[PDB]
Amino acid sequence: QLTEEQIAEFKEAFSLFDKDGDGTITTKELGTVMRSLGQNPTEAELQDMINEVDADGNGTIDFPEFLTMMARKMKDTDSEEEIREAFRVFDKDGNGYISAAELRHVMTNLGEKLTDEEVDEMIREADIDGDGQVNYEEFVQMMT
Amino acid sequence: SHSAQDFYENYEPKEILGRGVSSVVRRCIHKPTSQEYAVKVIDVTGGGSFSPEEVRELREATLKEVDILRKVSGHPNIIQLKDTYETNTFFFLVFDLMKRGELFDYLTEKVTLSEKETRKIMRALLEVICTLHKLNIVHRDLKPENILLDDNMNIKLTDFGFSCQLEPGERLREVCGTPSYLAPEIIECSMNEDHPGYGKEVDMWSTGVIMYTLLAGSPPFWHRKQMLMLRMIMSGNYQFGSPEWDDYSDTVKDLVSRFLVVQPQNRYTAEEALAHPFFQQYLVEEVRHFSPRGKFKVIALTVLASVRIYYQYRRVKPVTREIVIRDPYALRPLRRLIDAYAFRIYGHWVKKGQQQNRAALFENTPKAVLLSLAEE
Amino acid sequence: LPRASTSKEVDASLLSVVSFPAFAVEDSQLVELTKQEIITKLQGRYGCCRFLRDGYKTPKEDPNRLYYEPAELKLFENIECEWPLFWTYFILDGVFSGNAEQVQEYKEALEAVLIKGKNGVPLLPELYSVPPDRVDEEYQNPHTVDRVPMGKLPHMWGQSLYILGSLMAEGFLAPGEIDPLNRRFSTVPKPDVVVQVSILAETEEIKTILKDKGIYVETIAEVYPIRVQPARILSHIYSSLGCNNRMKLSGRPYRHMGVLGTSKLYDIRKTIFTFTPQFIDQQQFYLALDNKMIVEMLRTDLSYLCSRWRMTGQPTITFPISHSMLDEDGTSLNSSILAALRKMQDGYFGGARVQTGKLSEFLTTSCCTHLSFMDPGDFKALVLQLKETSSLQEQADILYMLYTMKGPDWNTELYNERSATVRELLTELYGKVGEIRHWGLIRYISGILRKKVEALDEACTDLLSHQKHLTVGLPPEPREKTISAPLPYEALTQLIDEASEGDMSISILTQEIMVYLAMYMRTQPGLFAEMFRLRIGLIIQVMATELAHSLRCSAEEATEGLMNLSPSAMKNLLHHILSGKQGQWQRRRRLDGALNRVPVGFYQKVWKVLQKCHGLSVEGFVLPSSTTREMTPGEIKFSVHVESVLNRVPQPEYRQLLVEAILVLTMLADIEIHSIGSIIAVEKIVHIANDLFLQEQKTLGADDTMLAKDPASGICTLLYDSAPSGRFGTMTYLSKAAATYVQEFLPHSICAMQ
Repeated sequence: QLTEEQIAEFKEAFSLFDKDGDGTITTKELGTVMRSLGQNPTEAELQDMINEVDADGNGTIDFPEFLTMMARKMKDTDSEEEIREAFRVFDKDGNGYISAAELRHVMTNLGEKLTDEEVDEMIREADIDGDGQVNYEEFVQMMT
Repeated sequence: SHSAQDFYENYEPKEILGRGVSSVVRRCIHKPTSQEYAVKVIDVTGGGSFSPEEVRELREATLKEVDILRKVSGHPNIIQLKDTYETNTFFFLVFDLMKRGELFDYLTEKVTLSEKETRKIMRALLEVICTLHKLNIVHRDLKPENILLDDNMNIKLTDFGFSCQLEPGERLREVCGTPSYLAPEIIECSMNEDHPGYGKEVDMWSTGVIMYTLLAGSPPFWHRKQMLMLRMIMSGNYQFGSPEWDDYSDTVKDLVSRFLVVQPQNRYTAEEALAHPFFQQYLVEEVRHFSPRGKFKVIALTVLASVRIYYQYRRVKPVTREIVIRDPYALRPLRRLIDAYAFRIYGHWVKKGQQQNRAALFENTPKAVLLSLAEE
Repeated sequence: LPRASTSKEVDASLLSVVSFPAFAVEDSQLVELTKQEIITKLQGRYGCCRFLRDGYKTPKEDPNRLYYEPAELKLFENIECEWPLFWTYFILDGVFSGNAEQVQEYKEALEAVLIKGKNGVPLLPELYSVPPDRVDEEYQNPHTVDRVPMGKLPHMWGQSLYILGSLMAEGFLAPGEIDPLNRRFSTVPKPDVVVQVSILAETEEIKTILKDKGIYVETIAEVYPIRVQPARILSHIYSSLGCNNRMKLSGRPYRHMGVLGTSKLYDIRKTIFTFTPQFIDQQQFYLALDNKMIVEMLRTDLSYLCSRWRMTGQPTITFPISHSMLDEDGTSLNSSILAALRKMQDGYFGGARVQTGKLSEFLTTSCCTHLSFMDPGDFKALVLQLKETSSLQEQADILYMLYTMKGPDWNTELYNERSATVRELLTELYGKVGEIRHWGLIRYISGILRKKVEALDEACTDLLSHQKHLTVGLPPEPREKTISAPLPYEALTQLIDEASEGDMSISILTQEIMVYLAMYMRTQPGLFAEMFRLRIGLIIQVMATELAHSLRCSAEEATEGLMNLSPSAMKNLLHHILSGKQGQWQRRRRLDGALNRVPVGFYQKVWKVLQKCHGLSVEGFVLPSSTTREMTPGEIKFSVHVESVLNRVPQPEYRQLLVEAILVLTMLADIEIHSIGSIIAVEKIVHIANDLFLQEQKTLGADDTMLAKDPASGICTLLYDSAPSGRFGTMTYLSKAAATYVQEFLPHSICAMQ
């Protein structure tokens, strides 16, 4: 079953994906978001993924499709693969560790406007052992 | 109940549009405005073969139907009674002309439907059911054959011949309708007279059954023998096919399980069903505030989705003609083409009644010596 | 209307019917449809073509010779020359009713293709011929190469039509002068008509019975100025119109009447006459003995009169109530008759408004026709045995034997004072047969007297007009026939008698089933889809088999039950089996193979597959791929050849499985993009699929009893019982076998993508 807080988080995420409020992911916005992280697949690849996600050939993504995609239970192995890729996205520097500067760079790249006090506060609240660092177990347990 | 002269000089019948057990629907025009309509002519005498008690009870039934449909009129998704004419031998009931047929031919032609139209039809049906229950009126006759489709995919309920008012504190003990759509409470009324009664739960069960048959393509419960079908329904052990629903979301399946509950009290209502995340949607809002943990969770979810989209795209397999040599049923396009071709070859043996049904075409059972064990 | 005939998709001559001369068309939507179709299909550059694939006046064909050899593969494609006559029809058609801009456009188009001769006057060429050298270019670029005038061109027809069109356009003459009869208003709708029906009682007892239930009628007497007679005397009267002795003219030949002619009143020598409808005649056939059909034909005939009624004045129908319309005890009318009476009371019966009354009131308002041309200017032992014996059975047997042996017209001398002929005794037996309602020998005696149903040719031509092929007789060839063209009444009767041979009752049953189809296709012309050829004999055997299965009796008992059914029962069972509504699946497959209900787009898929293969061999017989270029899917010959190739096998289950396998070949051919370049054996694919199914079932662990073998098939019965679709259906096995066979004759590479 699902809860109101997770509904709000999913809605905020979907709004973050769509830079310009239109009600659709759209190929161009998906492309720019995907190039922001540093990936450059081709145009045909973009339409192919759009067709795979959508149930028809309209070429558009709405809120119910994203809700269906995010609510899937990926078993185990695919879960470690996905979290490893996400970590590598956050672990651009070859250290295996997440710092405040790295998270600041990531959020600036994704298009978020915050202050250094905000990143310091959130990295302090998220952290447990108090070394200013998040490990694999902490990352995997906080995922939800 | 005006004189037949008014109907004769006001409406002019046209070619036949359909036929029934004892009534035929014809097209008519309104002379002042030239607006098309559909008229249902009911022969209360039944061609003179009816004993007069039968004529009297048919007249009483149609009068009850007209005076119960009078109150419900007003809802956009319900049939509109435009004019009524009564004679000693015929009843002329004028409704709106729809355009095309009801759900049976559409589902037969399209084999199976997708979730996009399913969401809309389920939402409209839930709204209609909630409105009907608010008015303290029951129907007990949701079948796919009583829902008509317009050119813009609009549905409205019809055929209220079994609808009746329910006084609060009462418990009906009557049995009617197709056995495949009969809820366990009605059948329990059949065997045992000590059971108190039933209510809107049969409506929820019918909604679940029609949702199941539109999604899977076959009724959840069906067998060549009525007694074994009734025992099948009583057991309440509906199962999910393995190579059939491997491409559907978990939320829809959860809703499937939630609609079909043996216990009447645990069955979900229309209001509870409407609040499910399956129907969740957003238009605009800017009051999203939370703790920094919320920001980290949302950014992690965004990154996870962006990563997972590419991997989900990569999970496609090629045509694998060698796999086609081994097993073609695994591939979805092969299954859909085989199904559609089988339907078009054998498309005129699917009609009304329990004798012939859509489930008789599919054979997922492993035909073998295990067919010897059927029942006691 | 949409097609000129059964062989031509379209002929441009349909314009004349739907233009200035002889306006005969309704539902103008069809008019615009056919105009758009002819414009989009037959329009050219300097003219239009009569029809596709005509070789008249062509640089090929050896014009010195006639009787075209069957080699019109591509020698008459896209080189149909031209015909500006249809163009000059368009200007008149446009200028007639309300169109002016199209008139200007067509005039401008036609002025460019004109030729100026002596004295500088307009001249219309017949046609423009393609140059003999620029022929290959036209095959790739149709309607691009210029043409040259060739042939006779003092064409007075088109020239006169163009002159009349120009004169009409100049405004000197009005459109109302060319046609004083006002034929331009055929598209004006007519709202409806009101039908008048009068009810009369034959005797006083019937009048009393009707008055008992509240129906006020009047007897045959008391209306002395008005007389009522059947319609055959009216036909004998009409058989004298336009008769001349000096010029050896015999007048109008005898024919049956429709109900449209008997409705209107008549005047003969200052006297009023009314004629009953022709369907209440019990002296012709026995279908009028059933009340249900009486009601049904009343309903259809009232609907028919209410539909058109293109005459002035209200109709008038007389429905006398007969003695046969009473119940068994003869003291009350049947329930159906009383229901029908109450139904045309209150002014609504069938699909029309019916008003009842008396002939006195209808006299002042009813169409009347004044008629002027009728104005004056040991066999004795057998006979004794017949006389002494009883029972209708032996009666029929002895009468038939005497008639066949020595008594076609010989007097039996049974009664010493009156000469009793065999025919007289046979026709007297009808009176006793009709009272008992025994459908066990009435057809038997009718076969002896060889009664013929009227309007049979009308039913046959209505059957043929639906792009349909008829076939009389049980299998097999050559006694089976094929009625592909309409035939005269005598020729039709002789042909059906020859087909039925000496079984006599087969002719009557064929006539009855033909008449049943005859009134059925008009009401519901939707169940005849998925069918291309009907056989009366095959339907009869299917009827007998179905009745035997229902009653679980022998074939003889099934036939006896079938021949004893009331005609309403035959109509009901025919409708049931036409609708289509182990032991379940096999029965349905057998029915389908018997009725060979091939899918709607079957021939198109077969043609597409034949386009990419050398042929389809079926047990020796081969269908060469060269057939695809000499023929088109739309025409009939390909369907005939395909059915003939598929009909070599006698077993219906075989033909159905062959259809399934060739269709799975059709679907599987689309995925791959290659040319097989080899002939395909469908039987081998079926055997491979069967072997795979048997191997899988043996692998599962099934005992040998269920994997049975048919006595003459080599195919397991469980395969027949198996449903087509599903994860264990026959479709998967057929697809696997077809894919394996395709791989067997493939250059080690599939390369399938979709």
